[PDB]
Amino acid sequence: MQNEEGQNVDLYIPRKCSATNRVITSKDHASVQLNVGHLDDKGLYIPGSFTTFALCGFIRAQGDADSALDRLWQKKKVEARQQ
Amino acid sequence: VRVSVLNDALKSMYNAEKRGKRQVMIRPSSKVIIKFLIVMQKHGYIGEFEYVDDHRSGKIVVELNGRLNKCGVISPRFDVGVKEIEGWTARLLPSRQFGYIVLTTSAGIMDHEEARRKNVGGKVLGFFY
Amino acid sequence: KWVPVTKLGRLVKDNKIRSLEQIYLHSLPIKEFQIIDTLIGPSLKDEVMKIMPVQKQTRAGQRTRFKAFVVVGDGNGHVGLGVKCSKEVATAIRGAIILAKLSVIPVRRGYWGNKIGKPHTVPCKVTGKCGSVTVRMVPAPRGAGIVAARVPKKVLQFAGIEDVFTSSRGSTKTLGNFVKATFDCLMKTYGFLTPDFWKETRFTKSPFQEYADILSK
Amino acid sequence: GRVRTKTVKKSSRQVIERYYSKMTLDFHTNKKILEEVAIIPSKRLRNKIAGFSTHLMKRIQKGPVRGISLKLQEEERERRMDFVPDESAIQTDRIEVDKETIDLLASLGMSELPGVVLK
Amino acid sequence: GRTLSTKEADIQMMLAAEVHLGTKNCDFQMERYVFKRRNDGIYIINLGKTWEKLQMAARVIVAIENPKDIIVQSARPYGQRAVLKFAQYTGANAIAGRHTPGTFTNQLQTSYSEPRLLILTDPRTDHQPIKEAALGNIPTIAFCDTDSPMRYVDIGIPANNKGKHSIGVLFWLLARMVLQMRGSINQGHKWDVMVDLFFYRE
Ligand SMILES: [Mg+2]
Repeated sequence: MQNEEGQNVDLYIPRKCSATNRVITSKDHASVQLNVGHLDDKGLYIPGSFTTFALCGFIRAQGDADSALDRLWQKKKVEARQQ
Repeated sequence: VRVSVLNDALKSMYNAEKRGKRQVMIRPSSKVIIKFLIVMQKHGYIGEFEYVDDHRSGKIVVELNGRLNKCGVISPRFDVGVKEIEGWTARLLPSRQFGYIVLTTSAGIMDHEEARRKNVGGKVLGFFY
Repeated sequence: KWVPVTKLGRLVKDNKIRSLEQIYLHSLPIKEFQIIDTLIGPSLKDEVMKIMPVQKQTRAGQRTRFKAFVVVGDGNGHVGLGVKCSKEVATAIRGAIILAKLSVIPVRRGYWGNKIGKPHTVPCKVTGKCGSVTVRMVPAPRGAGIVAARVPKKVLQFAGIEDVFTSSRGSTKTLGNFVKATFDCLMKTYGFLTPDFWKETRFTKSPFQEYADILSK
Repeated sequence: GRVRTKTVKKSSRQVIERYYSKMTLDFHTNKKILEEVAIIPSKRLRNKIAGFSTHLMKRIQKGPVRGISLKLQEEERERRMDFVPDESAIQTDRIEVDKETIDLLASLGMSELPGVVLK
Repeated sequence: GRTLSTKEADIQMMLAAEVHLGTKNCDFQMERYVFKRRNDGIYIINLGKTWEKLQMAARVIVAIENPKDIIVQSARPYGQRAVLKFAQYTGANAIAGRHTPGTFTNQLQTSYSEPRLLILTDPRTDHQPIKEAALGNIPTIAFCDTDSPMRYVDIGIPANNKGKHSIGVLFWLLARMVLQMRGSINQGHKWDVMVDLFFYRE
């Protein structure tokens, strides 16, 4: 949200679920954030480089977090040349 | 029996979006349904949808962005003049900054903002946001 | 003085975390009220809303305990609610103040129409429900004021909202449920996905990961 | 009945934990040791603690006792439990797999893995 | 000759350990990892997906700057030695046996912990740790059999988490993968650590 002038007005921008697109609220203590490390040509972890995924409590309580994260990681690894 | 195919389509999309599904199925298809979906897609509330031919009313598969809070039908289709749009939006939409009411006017099926722009009235079909 | 027992408390005492928005972003639980006192303590105000006696029947009569309802807020988008039951009124009020501090949440404020100046009302239509009490907030134009009962009006004032329309259904004379429904309605402000939030989220390191080395000792 | 209270049990457990080296299986020597290494307000309590400590030592000699953590027992268990056999108990030379696992491997393309044979 | 690749040898070891043998029932959220059902009724787990999930879990684990923020625990007796060895070699913390309720939520508890990651041998027997972690924004990794519940499981590794050999081999492979990603050991299927150190022993 912005003013007519163009100033940012919101207190903060909440994160969104990587799978459901839902807004992750401040009291959502079932939500998690995961970093998947990247590997070089020799299968060694490159420090500081990873793909970040966030899951809201709703999807994790449903048990669908595993498959959603698997699909998201597969797509992101295909895009990022991590194989 | 089936009375409003548009209601069934919108309710299926709403339930699927709440469940988090990436795709939903609409059966039977209709040109009113297609126009509603095109209005929704114009504003980024849905992805690509595909019509399936079966030598019958048809079928539609809709991609869901995850941006749809709620889409609904209004029944019966009340008469809405150009001056009643403000009241209808106040009744139905969460805010004046976003959200759309779909009307069927003699100029075609369109959202309420376009109806205000063209100064055309008609009948209310539904809403989405 | 204060000896933090949590990573968040250690970071807040070490000045690594300086704004409540940093904690709100990652949805981290807050289990020490000293965190809130350090972060937004100076601007916070408290108010006892109700002292409610409750009684448990026993073999030798009725055991009476008192329920304290406390509301805290900075009047600038932060508000918290605290409920505590204790044998003494003073102990209940202290516990309620602590719990209200521990439960402070961010409140999203938007514009009714034209977006000039600071936000004055709720961004959208929101509804809260506790027990049978349902509280609905509707955006209002500038100058409309807070159209609400005294309990919701106080809760909204502590949240910094300038004008809003409200409607309530159910047993609003159940003060606890009334205030809890108002609090739930206010919390739901930041959970509604609007088109202005359609932008892709760009994640940032969590405080436990950003300051992992410091917390390693 | 004669059921040792929490005080006696805790005192005996802690005393055995801290001074297992000097402990004996004789009640009188144990009570002398307790007099030396602990402050017990009452003689009766000292006697009860000494008796329960003797009972605990008798139990320990047989084997482990829950609630008592002796450094030598844990070290000996770790030493015995960190050993490995000469040959690993995983035979990759011959692997008996049903047909379904064979289709599994064929789908994986691993239809030539050495040691994989149908029943 | 024809030296096998790392994946080939890993899957051969998994087959030797019977990692691909599921139960007679399949959870609807574990079906994507099951290959097919045999005439007896035992579901056969796709070992390629198991290996890929092991690699994914190792990728997640390696990115944790401080290994002491990772907690791996096993409720069942068979996996206790495996989790102990995994913590010993990877450098994380291990909890073998019963899990004290409130360990993740009761900040005044002596055993209070704030792990950045949780590794569990079985979601069914480790239900309480998973439920508690659901209250503290803690990601979860678990070895899931065909009938394991997927609720509050972020990264499920489809494997037989009931046999001692299978559990030991799974934890040994995970430790080797993490160490290789860290760069502290050589790449490939070979690791100086003897796999049977992870097996439950009478
Ligand atoms: Mg018709």
